[PDB]
This record gives sequence, structure tokens and C-alpha cells, in this order.
Amino acid sequence: VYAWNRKRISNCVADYSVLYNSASFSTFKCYGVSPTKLNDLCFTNVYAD
Amino acid sequence: AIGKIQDSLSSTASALGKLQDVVNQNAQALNTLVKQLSSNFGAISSVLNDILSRLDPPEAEVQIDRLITGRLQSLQTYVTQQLIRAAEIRASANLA
Amino acid sequence: NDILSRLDPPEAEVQIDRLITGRLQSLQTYVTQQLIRAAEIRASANLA
Amino acid sequence: FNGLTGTGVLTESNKKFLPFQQFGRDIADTTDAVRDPQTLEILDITPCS
Amino acid sequence: KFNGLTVLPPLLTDEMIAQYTSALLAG
Ligand SMILES: *[C@@H]1O[C@H](CO)[C@@H](O)[C@H](O)[C@H]1NC(C)=O
Repeated sequence: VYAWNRKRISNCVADYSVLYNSASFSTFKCYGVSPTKLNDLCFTNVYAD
Repeated sequence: AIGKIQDSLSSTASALGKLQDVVNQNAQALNTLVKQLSSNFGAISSVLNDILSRLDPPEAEVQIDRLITGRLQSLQTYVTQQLIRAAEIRASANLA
Repeated sequence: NDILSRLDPPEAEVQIDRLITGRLQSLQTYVTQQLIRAAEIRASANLA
Repeated sequence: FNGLTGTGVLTESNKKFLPFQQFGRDIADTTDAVRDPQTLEILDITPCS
Repeated sequence: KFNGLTVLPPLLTDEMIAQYTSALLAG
């Protein structure tokens, strides 16, 4: 928990529909951006803890 | 005397400050109206298309409402400033 | 200061925004009142 | 353009972007010119008439 | 400029303003 990993991801393409169609996730609340309008955007850097 | 008036008008432009100040005040009025678009007014971003491209409607309504409130209030401020300066220029036109 | 010392920052920010919104409306009403009163005073001064 | 949406006329510009500059910004915090994400070319965004 | 703000031209431009002043001066 305290030693949380941080993976910097760059130069890739992600569809994010894998996060939708998978029902194993019991917690999925996105805060600053709508996750459905994600594949039509592009961002500088993305970090995955 | 006509030659002296011509010489003074050719020498200095500071006499026409009574028009330069009005032109300048209009300039900062429109510049204020331009630069007040860049303010967030509590929103996450000041660009309307950026707000539209990021968010679903259930939060986009709130963010766009904040942006509209700030921009409209800034505009109403500009409107009252233009109205009182129009009253000034009205009195000036009456005197002229 | 009471708001800042009492509430957590996420709600204190909303309370501060409401307070400064009311205060800026009060300020702009006062300023417009001063502007129209100064217009009346300037007209009286021109008459004098 | 990379998630930046808007409506305007895309014309070839003569602006001298530095190689690390990806877009231009106007006075009113509006997009003035952009660099194409696929072609190393400079295009100005003029709003429609 | 492109944010919906426009400048409307005056009804009397500088040419007819100069003509009015010329008429006043001559009269
Ligand atoms: C997009 O494709 C073109 C054609 O294959 C290529 O020249 C260009 O480099 C590509 N864009 C990027 C950012 O690599």
C-alpha cells in the first residue's frame, strides 16, 4: 500500500472497452473525465498505480 | 495665430488626449471582455470545447453552468461600464 | 477563518466560493452606486 | 487534433513554430494554429465566416 | 475578434463629416 507502484505508459493506443465489458470490477468510478469519451481523445502522459 | 495653432498641433499630440482617453478606455473594455474568457470561474477548464470533449452531461451541465455564470457576469459588468461611458459621451455630445 | 479552521478543504472551498461570490456582488453593487453618484456629482460640478 | 475539438477553416500558415511547439494560442485563450499529428506541417485555424 | 464581438460602422463617415464642417465654415 505504502510502496505503491507507478507505471508510466507512453507511445501506445488503448481502447478502454476492456475495462467496460469485464464484469469482474466491483469498483469503477471515474472522476475527472468521462470514460466513455476516451477513445476519441489523446493525452500527453498516463500513469497507472 | 492660425500658424501657431498649426505648429502646436504638428508638434504635440498630447492635446488630443480628450479623444485618446475615450479610445483607450474602449480598447481596455474590449480587451477585458476578451481576456475574461480565459478564466475558469471555478470550472476545471476555461475552454468550452475542452469541457464538452471530456465530460458526460451529468457533470458537463454543472461545469458549463459555472462557465456561463462567470462569463455572463463579466459581460453584464462590461454592459454597465459601456452604459455609464455612453452617459458620459452623451453629456459631452450635449456640451459640444 | 472559522470556515477554514472548521471544515475540510473540499467543502470549505465551496463555502469560500459562495462567500466571495456574495461579497463580489456586494462590491459591484457598491461600485455601480458610486459610479452613478459620481455621474450626478460630475453633472453638478459642471453646472457649478 | 489529439483530442482538441472545434470548428474552423484549416489553411496553410506562414507561422514560424519552434520544433517543440505543437499548437498556437490566441489572446482569448482560443486555438489559433495547430501542428498536424501525422504530417510535419503547420496549419492555422480560422473560424468559419 | 472571432468571439462574437463586432464593430458597426457609423452612419456618417469622415467624408460627409468633412462636408458638414465645410458647409458650416462656408456659411
Ligand atoms: C503517420 O503515417 C505516416 C504514413 O505512414 C507517417 O509518415 C507518419 O510518420 C505517421 N505519424 C507518426 C506520428 O509517426
